[PDB]
Amino acid sequence: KVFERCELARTLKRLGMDGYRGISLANWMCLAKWESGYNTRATNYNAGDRSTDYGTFQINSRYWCNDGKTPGAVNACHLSCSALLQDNIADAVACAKRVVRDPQGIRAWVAWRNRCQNRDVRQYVQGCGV
Repeated sequence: KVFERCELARTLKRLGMDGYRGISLANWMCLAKWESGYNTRATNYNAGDRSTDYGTFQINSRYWCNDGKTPGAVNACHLSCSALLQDNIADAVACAKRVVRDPQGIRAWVAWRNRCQNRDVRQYVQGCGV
């Protein structure tokens, strides 16, 4: 599923993301835009290290979810990677909450650092009634 911006914004808000661990909803929206373009089916295999990023938030198979083919996988979210490719983003959201509970927080995502951090991200939530 490819979400429309405001549709995703209200969905995240209902899932308790606004201000989660100090992260504003606009930041979460900036991250999903750059990571997947709001597409829940998004997958990116990293040939250099044998891991794959899954879904909307492009969560990694080395530490967060299990796909059975990544060396040293940890499965911290205790989820099959398949769960992060569904139209229902409830699992991806619970897992993304778990990732940010680590020391680095939202900075765990380099893309956040490159395209969101210290930027005017108001536009991601503008007009969504959120």
